[PDB]
Amino acid sequence: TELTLKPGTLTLAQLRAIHAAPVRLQLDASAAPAIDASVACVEQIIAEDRTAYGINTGFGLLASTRIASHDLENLQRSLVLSHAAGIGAPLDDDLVRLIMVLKINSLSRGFSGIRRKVIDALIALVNAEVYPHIPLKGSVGDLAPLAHMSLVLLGEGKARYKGQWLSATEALAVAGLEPLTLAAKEGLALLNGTQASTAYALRGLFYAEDLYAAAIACGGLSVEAVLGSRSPFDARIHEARGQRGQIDTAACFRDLLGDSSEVSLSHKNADKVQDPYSLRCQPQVMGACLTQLRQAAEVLGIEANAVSDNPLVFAAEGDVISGGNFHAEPVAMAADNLALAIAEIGSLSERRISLMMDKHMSQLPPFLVENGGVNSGFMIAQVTAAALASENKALSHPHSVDSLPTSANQEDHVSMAPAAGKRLWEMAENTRGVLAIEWLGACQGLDLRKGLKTSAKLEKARQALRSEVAHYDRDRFFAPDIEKAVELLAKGSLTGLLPAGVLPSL
Amino acid sequence: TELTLKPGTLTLAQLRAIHAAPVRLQLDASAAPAIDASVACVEQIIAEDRTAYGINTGFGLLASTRIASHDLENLQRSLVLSHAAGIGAPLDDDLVRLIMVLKINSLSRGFSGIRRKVIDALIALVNAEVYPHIPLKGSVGDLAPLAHMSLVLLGEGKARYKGQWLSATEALAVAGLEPLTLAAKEGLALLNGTQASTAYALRGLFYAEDLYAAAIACGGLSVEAVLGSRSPFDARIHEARGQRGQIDTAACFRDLLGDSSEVSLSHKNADKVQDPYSLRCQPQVMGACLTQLRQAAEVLGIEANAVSDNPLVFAAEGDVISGGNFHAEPVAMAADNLALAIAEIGSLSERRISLMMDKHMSQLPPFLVENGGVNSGFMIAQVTAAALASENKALSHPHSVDSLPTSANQEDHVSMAPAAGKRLWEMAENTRGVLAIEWLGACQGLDLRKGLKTSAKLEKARQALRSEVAHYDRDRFFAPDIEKAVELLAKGSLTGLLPAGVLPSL
Amino acid sequence: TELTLKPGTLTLAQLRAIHAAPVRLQLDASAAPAIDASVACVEQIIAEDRTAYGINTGFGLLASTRIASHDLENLQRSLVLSHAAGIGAPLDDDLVRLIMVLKINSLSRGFSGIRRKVIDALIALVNAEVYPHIPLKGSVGDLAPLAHMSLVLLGEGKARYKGQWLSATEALAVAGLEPLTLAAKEGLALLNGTQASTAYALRGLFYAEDLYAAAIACGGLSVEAVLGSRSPFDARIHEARGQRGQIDTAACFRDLLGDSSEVSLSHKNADKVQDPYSLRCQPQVMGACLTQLRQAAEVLGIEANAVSDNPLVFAAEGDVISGGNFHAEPVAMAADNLALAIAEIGSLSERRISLMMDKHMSQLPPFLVENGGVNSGFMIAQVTAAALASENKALSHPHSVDSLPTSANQEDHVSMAPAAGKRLWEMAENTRGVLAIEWLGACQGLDLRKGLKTSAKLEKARQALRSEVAHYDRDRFFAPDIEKAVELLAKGSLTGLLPAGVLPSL
Amino acid sequence: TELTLKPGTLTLAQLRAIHAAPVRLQLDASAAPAIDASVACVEQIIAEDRTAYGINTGFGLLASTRIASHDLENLQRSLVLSHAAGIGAPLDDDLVRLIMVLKINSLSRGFSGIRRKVIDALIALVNAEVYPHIPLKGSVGDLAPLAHMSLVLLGEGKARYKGQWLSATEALAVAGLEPLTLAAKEGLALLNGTQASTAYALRGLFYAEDLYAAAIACGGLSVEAVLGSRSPFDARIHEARGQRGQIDTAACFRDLLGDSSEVSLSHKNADKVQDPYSLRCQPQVMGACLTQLRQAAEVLGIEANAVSDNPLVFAAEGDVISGGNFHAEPVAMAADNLALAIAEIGSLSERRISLMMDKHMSQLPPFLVENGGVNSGFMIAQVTAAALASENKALSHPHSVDSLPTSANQEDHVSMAPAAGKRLWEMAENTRGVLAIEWLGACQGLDLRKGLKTSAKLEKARQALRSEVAHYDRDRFFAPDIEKAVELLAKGSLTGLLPAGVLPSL
Repeated sequence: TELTLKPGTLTLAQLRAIHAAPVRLQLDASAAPAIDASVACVEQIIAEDRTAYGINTGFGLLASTRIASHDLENLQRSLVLSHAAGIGAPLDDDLVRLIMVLKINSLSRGFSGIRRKVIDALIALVNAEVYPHIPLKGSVGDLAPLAHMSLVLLGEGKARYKGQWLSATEALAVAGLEPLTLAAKEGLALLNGTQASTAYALRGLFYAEDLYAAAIACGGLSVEAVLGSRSPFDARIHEARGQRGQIDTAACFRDLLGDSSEVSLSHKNADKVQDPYSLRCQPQVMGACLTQLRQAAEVLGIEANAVSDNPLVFAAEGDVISGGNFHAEPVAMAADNLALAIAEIGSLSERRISLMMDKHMSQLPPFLVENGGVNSGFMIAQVTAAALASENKALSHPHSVDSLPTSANQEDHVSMAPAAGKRLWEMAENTRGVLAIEWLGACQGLDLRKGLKTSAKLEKARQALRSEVAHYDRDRFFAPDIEKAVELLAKGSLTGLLPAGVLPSL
Repeated sequence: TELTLKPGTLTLAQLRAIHAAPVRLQLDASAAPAIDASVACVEQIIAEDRTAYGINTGFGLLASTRIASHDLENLQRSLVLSHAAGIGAPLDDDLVRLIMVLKINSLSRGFSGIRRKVIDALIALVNAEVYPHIPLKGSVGDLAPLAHMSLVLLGEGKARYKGQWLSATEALAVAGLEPLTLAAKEGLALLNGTQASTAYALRGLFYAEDLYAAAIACGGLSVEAVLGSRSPFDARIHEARGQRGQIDTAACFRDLLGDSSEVSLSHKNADKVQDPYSLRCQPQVMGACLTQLRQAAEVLGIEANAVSDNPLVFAAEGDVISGGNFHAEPVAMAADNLALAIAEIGSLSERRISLMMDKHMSQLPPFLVENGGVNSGFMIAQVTAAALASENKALSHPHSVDSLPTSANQEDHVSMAPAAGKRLWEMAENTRGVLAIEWLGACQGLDLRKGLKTSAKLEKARQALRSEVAHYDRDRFFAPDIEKAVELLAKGSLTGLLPAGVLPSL
Repeated sequence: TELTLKPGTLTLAQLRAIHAAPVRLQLDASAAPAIDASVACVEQIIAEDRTAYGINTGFGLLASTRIASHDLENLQRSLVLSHAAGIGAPLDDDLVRLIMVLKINSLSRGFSGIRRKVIDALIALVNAEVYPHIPLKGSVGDLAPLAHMSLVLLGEGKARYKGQWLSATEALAVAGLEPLTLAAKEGLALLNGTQASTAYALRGLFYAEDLYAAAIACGGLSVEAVLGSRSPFDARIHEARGQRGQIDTAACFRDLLGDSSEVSLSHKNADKVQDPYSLRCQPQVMGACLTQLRQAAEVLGIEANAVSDNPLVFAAEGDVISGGNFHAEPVAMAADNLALAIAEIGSLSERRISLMMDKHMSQLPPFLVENGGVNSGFMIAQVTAAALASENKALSHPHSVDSLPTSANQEDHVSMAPAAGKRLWEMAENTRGVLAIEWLGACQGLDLRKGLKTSAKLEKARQALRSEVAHYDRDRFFAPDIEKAVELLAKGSLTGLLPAGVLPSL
Repeated sequence: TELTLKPGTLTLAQLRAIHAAPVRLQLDASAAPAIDASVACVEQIIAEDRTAYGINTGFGLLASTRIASHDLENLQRSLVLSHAAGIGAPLDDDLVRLIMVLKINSLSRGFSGIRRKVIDALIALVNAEVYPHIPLKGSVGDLAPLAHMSLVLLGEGKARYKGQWLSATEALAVAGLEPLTLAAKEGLALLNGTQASTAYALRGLFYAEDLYAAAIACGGLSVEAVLGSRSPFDARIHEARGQRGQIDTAACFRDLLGDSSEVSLSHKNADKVQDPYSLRCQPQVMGACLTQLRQAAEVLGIEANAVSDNPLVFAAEGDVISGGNFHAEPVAMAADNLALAIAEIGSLSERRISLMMDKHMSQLPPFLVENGGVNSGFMIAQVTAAALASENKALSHPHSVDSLPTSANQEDHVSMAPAAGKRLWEMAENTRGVLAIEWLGACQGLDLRKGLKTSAKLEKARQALRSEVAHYDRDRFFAPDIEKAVELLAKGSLTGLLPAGVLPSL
């Protein structure tokens, strides 16, 4: 890995890679002109004794007053310290890296007036695997989170290295840096932004994609377990509807299931009964989810590359303009859009689990266990799946419709983006456990169809679980199988089965 | 108006026209081949004594049993009668027409196996302005609504004509029809569909567009009232973010405000203070809303043209396949997506109203009235605006995450689309009243800037309200001005000001 | 009816009577002392040239300035006119009466400083059946609603009489009144209050009680239809839990079902299978609902008698104190508490309906119809019941957790009580339709148990529906039976069956 | 501590003690009769070869079949193992103890048929401070949680001791136990119950009480900081309303503030301006919260002592009856009721924080810092408070209105109680941080009133924070003060100030 960054061109695949593992990045040569021209425009401003809100002024009373250079540098440090008023648990290192890399990418577009050196410090922190402490709560949509992150560049706050908390000065030394002093506009350029919000929603995107991919394999498996039909996936149906999310989704089911399989060939007349909607309506429901997560990816993919601070410096014209790109509204809706998709992927999955337990519909023993008079089988695991799916209805309440006036009514409408994306992580754990249980149930039920095989990709799916979780013979401690199946899903065991070019970042 | 329908090609503008006023439609010649081939494929099935679920069978126990022709026609009538189990208030005629026209358009794509004659009956009901009674509630996403609608073709139920309820037989006679008898597959082809759901969400789309257009004019007016800046609308800002909803939105503000105006020219140094986010962040917030309503339009625009019944007939291959296009999931999410946009358009608008009341920020007398020691001015109208905006937070809870298993667990996952789109109408009345109050306040405040004028399009906006509502001199009954401003907005007084090609159906 | 009001002593039964039908009221003799002493304390204040916020001052700038008497009367009229800035549909006359009677009751406690004459005008409007126009929306918790109501006392606004809108002057003449002029403190005493909020929540209470009573009869009927057990209602179970709502609820089931019935006696060994939770858990679920509606009644019963305006006059000490009894917080929570109860009464009822449709559990034909291969029976009516129950989940989102700062941040936290209670009316229509459908289904299913009878009170329940809705023989238009059953429930057909002293206002 | 338990008599104070710290308990002598009579009734059943669902039968097919004794013991073990299908993070030891003690208390009422020995094993696990591993998720309202807990009695699963995970056999050895074998009915008696649900809601109760008590001190402090009035707390106001929550609340403010203080005495004419509702309406809002948490305590206080398993054994009559006390509905509503109270305590607190930042209302420097042109003071800490308060609106969506049919539709309506109470913990952290920030702000602002003191109890409140957090002189890292104030609140620093007999468990 050696990313050579052309600022404002990060793709969603690049973003998923960054979220997933360490990165080694360097600024492309072409980003230097604009970055340094932005600094020179700020320096010409101060050189000429001109005033510019957000560049060489103070705030509140002194908003149009040209604070002396002598203490315009101490203002930079006061902003960072006073703004780091975040609260709650620390962000994990992967999320701290994604935020750092997004701040670098926005600042490197050269519209923010910050020295190249300061951007290089964030890059060296990234390259050394030195991750500032960022608390989870605080932003209303990302001063607090970005200030905490910036504290390390001043030699304050603290940082994580090889899983341990180092002092900012040792942490900086790990990266081969020494405490920095900030210049005019650099405080606002590091503190104003939508990176924390975007990173949180991007994590939500990534999980929703992982869960989509897993649902198509789990769903394909359950279709087979209960001797369901392939007819509902026919392209002609989906083409007649015209929904693109749905067309692609059915195409995924077809790829994974194939025209037929040993199991399916074994049901002479498959047509005899209609499949219930948890199976038959998979392309329509999972299709709606696909569209939702695609609509959200497009907004989040652009946000990742956005110049989100304020005021902005347009050095080509000499203008410094105060706007509002820090308002993370589109990110908050993108996140509330993903909540719907994660919740519904989970709901459809719980209903497939419930059908598999029902002997009037499954064509399988009650609760998937032989000798059900004395064993309970999957009975309580289904209960667990219902618990998790239900939690997601309340969790899907939108955060994007709430706002409270802050900063004495000057900040009178805010996004609440951060709370929007963070709640997706928990929604994704909820749907992750539902899918885990479905995976186990479909595998158990196919197993009961003694000796028969499903398609080539679904068999790989059965084999990945069977490598860790044995067929359920008689009652035993059930927890540990669920745990093991959840962990497998979280590692991307089923992601690879989905065909290419379907999900935004894959 | 004489729409010559090429089935499956209705544009969103065509849909808005249909929702808005009466229509005169006829099938284009090119739609006859497929429509009649679909019937002939059904007739060949019955001719050859072959069985086909949903064509010549019964249900439940007889699902694979070839019910005798002799009573396969009485099954059509039993479906319609037993399925019309809707409840609540009657749909207004505009919505009944939109549903009728969508059913015609889907059936006319020729994949549903229904006689051309039956489609022509719906067209003659449309052309005569004869609107079946459809109750509001019942569908979980649209058997009930579509059955009630179809009752009139059998000479049952009732219909509205020139605002009066006529019996189905007189109503049919108004259209020059006589009670019809339905053939194999026609019951399911009229009853299975997503038209009620799509029509409800389309009404929601249309209102959200009307409110977007009104917010840009109201917002432009409030910017002027409080001597706000034009700087936040600069294209360079919005281009640096890259959000398309936001770019277009700022472009709309620029078009309406212009480079400057008499009022704005009168504030020598405008820059002195920063504008609060309710004004300055308008492109970012209203931009996020624009994207949301665009994402929703794309799904709803395709749904309008979708073949949504079941089973589907593919006469080119001779196949009749059972799928699930009746599952209105994508429509339910599209509607929950619009709820966010309507709510946030209202929230941003209430905050602009609150700023206008605040003498520390407005640069206008307290509560916009001269001699505020004895008059209360707009003080309680703001209260009313807060009431309405707040109602929208709860109203935006998603319906798309809920489902209940129906029909003995065969219909084990449903959309809840109908409840999703219907709640948007009330959300839109809530935001409509907020905007009305803002419009009044911005006009009142500009009025207090004695003799000065805003831009050419905003002045047209002031003049439309001033044609109905006088400047507020001293306290008087406040209700009636709000009423009059709401009605003006509902008639599209401000829609025309927005530039071309911005909103999906405009 | 001739209520002789002892102010602040209205019982919940008295409140239900007032909501239900016209009233003829008069002030008891004992309420004159305090009412007139309150006026005399205000008059002594003005007599002595003393200042008192809310009595003889102005507002805003003049808050501590003793506005001249000469125009302290014109201030009363300006408050009413400017405060009537309500919006939306008119309240129906029953709700207008409940509000009027609550305003009378609070003012008549003699702490508000308003003339006896003015209170008598509201009483004469009540006695003549002259109901001011009050718009639905506006209050954030009740200036707008109470101002609109008070407009008629000044000879402004409009009023309903014998179902027609009369001008305020004719309306006043119907009551034998002539336009009034208001004195110091009377504007605030009529406009400040929590009556609109309390009346709306009280309507919600009353409906939730009506639905509770109907659910116990419907539930008893469904127990019988599917040959369920009486064992779950045993007192010993409920006593061992200790929940009072649950004890009383089971006691209601026992009263209605009896020890046994002909139907139940016909199942030799009833014990063979366990009853599903929709039946067996009725005392626990309906019990939780009973407690919720009891907790809410206690807060609302006290609110009805509360002195809710501001400032308050304590004539015994000579003090006039500014407080905040107008904040309707407890009413907003009481209403969000009732939402839970109405929603869950509906949910449990939809699940009983779903069991009755399921031939594996009902011990009744599929979808309750004989010859189900060609008839659909209750299949779509269940669908309708699911629609309505689902709408209630979103509807139960609390309004009491939202607030927006109004009146330039002086009114910085409000209740949102009005939106809280109003949404209960729609929730109650939703659960009312669910119960209607259950009632029909239980009756249809018992009917299929040829010749057998249920207990004496449940048979009365079957007979009330059978007086309007015939047994379902073969498919027919289903709508009209639902309509007829809903109307019967709304008229209190089943209320009388419940035993005495169970529900708060009954 | 040596609790001598009289089963079914635990008070809410006793419950708070148990949640807070280790316990040493023993069964009172009087609980032996009923506990052993319950066992003897089960033993007589089996002795006589009689059948009894839930005592000596199997399930599913064998529900009325008298499974042989020889393997009716292996059925006990299969239930525990197969039922422990919980997921997510481990409960902390305090919550594991509260659940264990509630299971002991319900079983010890002697209606569940379980041997005394088995109850004594749970007591010895409690006395040794040996806490079974219980996963957080799984129950829909508490098989999973209670099974995981019971695994340790069989020598399976795992347990925590002195903060370390021990194997069940070592853990049992720590308590002086050896793996147990379960008898007829003991599996259901340990697994069926509402203890997990009740314990989770009780934790929520306890936190809401702690936050109530802290809000009254924080609120009293903020009243003083901004030179607010004591008039709104006058008893006469609250008595005239009649709301008990509100009366008690105002009585708490009076106790803490006193008739006056040095600070308050320093504002000659206090009356000059009205206090905003965040202060003046404290008794009405905090009063509504008090009532809510009292309504919830009463249901939860009874649930703690409830016999919640199934079937129940009534040895006095010889009857074993199947009911539904395991349905945790009342607990789910009690928890959704507490969500409203925690959210609104937070909202009112954020609005007091916002007033303190506003120089037009505070009578304190902008953002509570001297020399605000170059320092930001509390500006971003307020932002953090808004973030947390907003998160609570969505979090307050009710879980009690959701349900999904489990166990093949026999468990067709469930509570969702567990998700209801668990979300309160996070709501409480949100409001805990809001209050922390208010505490800091009120203290900072009082500090700016150079040399002056507030009342005797509020000064203790200032002194507890000042022992850990210094006055804010100039900008510095803000995070750490918030952290330190939150921790102080969580330790009950302010709880002791509230007067006696106000909150249910205090």
